[PDB]
Amino acid sequence: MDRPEGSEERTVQTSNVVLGETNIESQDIASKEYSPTWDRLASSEVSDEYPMLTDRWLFWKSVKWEVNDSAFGKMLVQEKFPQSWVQMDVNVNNIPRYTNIPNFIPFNIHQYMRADFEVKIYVNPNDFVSGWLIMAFLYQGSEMFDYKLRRNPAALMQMPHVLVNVGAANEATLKIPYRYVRPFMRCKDILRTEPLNMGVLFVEVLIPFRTSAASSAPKSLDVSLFVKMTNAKFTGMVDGSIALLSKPIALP
Amino acid sequence: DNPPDPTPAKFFVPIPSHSWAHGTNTSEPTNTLRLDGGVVGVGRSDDIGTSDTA
Repeated sequence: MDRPEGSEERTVQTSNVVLGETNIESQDIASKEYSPTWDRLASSEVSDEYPMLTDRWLFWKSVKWEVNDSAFGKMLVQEKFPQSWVQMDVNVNNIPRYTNIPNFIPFNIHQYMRADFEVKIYVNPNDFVSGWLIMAFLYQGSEMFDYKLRRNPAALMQMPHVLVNVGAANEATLKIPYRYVRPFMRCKDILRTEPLNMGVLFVEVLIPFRTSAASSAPKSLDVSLFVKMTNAKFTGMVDGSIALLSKPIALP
Repeated sequence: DNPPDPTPAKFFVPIPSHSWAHGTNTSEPTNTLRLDGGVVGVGRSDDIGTSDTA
């Protein structure tokens, strides 16, 4: 801090959201970015795009991690993705609903979709705590015959990931191009596969979080996650109530 | 006409199969299970990158 206000912050505006970032990010891309071409072969109806709705960034979770519980490779986030982000809004019975959130409003009226994602993670420690986090993404990880051996952070160091150093307190951005076994994903439970299950997003604890022995120091720290879609195309307009959502299955 | 073809008969050494070791820089005679016959491969685009194995 040398100015009256601390310093010059940097701004990342998309649609009507604006995200301040004071540090140099840490970026990676889960595979090569491309322009979809065979997706026109799958559906005769025009694919609808909602750039004002879906391009917008969205706050997803806040996960709390404490000094007393940081192993090596303790999972803060282990989620089917985008399934967990899109179905984040639950009613009293924990049944998701695509109606409230304006990014997810088109998932309500369509059957199939396709889009690229960008997950961005934020940690705001003070200067005197030191740790380290890894956030990696595994394409259709849940369907893999050994999915539960790949959760060690030694395995995540290989799949596309970002690192968040808590001593430096940087941002991190993980771009995820759409890749899947079929040119679209289902938005609801139809034709009886889970909806919108493209992979698994992990957040592990690469180096455990450490603070000073002083009593008033923070023993905890927050992690926040923002997500946004990019080339989102929806197809197959139906009624909102023609299909149902059931409460999601969790990973082991 | 049915002219005779007296050209000598060549030698040839029978073996049960092709090379088990070769992986590159060659052709492989094989019986493909296709309706088509010919050098044929599955289609691609940018949706499907090239092989990443380098």
